[PDB]
Amino acid sequence: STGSATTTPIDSLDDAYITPVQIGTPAQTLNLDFDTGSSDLWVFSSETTASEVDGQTIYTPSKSTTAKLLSGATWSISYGDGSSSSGDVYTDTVSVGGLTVTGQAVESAKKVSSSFTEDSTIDGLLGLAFSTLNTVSPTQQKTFFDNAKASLDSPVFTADLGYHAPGTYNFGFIDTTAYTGSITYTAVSTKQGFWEWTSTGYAVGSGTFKSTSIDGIADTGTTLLYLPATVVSAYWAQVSGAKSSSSVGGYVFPCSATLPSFTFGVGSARIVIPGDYIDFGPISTGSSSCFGGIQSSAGIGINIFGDVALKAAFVVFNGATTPTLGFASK
Repeated sequence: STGSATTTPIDSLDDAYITPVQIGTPAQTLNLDFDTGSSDLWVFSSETTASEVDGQTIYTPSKSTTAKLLSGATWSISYGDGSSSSGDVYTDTVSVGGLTVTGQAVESAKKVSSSFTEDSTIDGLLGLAFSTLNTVSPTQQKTFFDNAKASLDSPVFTADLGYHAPGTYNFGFIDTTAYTGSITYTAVSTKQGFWEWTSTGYAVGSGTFKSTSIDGIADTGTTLLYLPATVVSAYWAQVSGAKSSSSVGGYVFPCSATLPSFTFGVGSARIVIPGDYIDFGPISTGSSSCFGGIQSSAGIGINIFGDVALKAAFVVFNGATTPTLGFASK
């Protein structure tokens, strides 16, 4: 089997992407944030504290003939940006782009933190990291991909995120029309539960390539590209007027600037992030100071190849017995 679903930016800055997901019988369609950096499928629901729901579409298990309470199971998650959610668990039928899993753990939120409430466009998350990170207790649950894997034509999913445009998540096949050239595959460590890999280096604009190992994660659920302070300093040094602002919380630059591209290495291959992908617009409405899309990972504890990087590529998440990651230009 295979699935194919379109993923759509939530706003004009590509702050995140939502993908429609059918849950239950009859189907309840919720727009979820597919997140290769976490492993819980959780939703706004009929159980969510009412004051914490503001425009989201909710899952109502009592209206699904296939929903079953997973007795005694609870979940609680905290993300790298400080947001969080928790609740209880149902199993139900979940379909993505034509691909159906029965008995999927659907984690129903009783509580969500303010940033979730304030984002009316995201109805929940669908985790696509390794199931070892799933927070359900006392019986850890599998991701949608893990549950689907055996039924897939090939044990893979791909992320093809658009720049200021829709893109695609495919399950079980590689669309050879969706990229140019060849796909370069690179080793993955699952030791931290992430799609963790090592980039072979970087270049800034038309500058020379610096060969250097950069360990990081391919994370569709993080907006920006977070890299070591040395790398980030080298990038922003090429933008006149750019500076790190502690009050804003990262590198800002004059909105009048033309940003250089940023290249990252995948083995001997190179993925080029156009300058425009690195512009996240005015820090506040009307400001001429703009927020940068490449930021330091210092104090995160991990480097993150988030959407800024991933949307420049066609990315294969290969869930074979020994997982790997593939990157192609497009």
